[PDB]
Amino acid sequence: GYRILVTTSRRPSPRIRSFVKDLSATIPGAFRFTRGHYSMEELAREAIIRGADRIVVVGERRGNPGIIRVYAVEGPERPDNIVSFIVKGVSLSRERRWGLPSLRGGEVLVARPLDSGVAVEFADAFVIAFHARLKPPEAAGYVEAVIESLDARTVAVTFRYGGAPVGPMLRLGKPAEMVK
Repeated sequence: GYRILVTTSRRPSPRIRSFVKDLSATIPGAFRFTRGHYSMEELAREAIIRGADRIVVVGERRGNPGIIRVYAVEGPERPDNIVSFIVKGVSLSRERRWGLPSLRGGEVLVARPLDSGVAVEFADAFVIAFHARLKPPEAAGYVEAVIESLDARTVAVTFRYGGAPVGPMLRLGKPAEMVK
């Protein structure tokens, strides 16, 4: 499977849950999952059962989403952290006054860097983390993750679908080692 299980750190604050719902409704193949008391090893099992080979865990920073750690699911064992993003800030679709993509299943995510700066590295990270493609499909539908460099270690990410912005807008930063 190639779906993406999106969850939170344990006992998430309200905004973390809201963000996960917004993000999961925007990225093709992603779905929100309640963390409960599951260990990372247990999340791997729940991912397999649901045909997902990626686990995304949104951590907090004083009540706000503060980090996104992505894990690859290869077996029932504890999953490896393959990519991580620092969440500097986020605005939910509800706050940006726009909607969510009307998906039907089968759509793909395309990562598009707007400049040759650090946005290129983040685009590569999206390919690894969310199975995004750098090259758009010729006919199939797709959600576009537009990535712009704000500084040497930070980017702004805006998702687009059907010629319009959708989902949460993110400001992401590189951790010590984004792709390990």
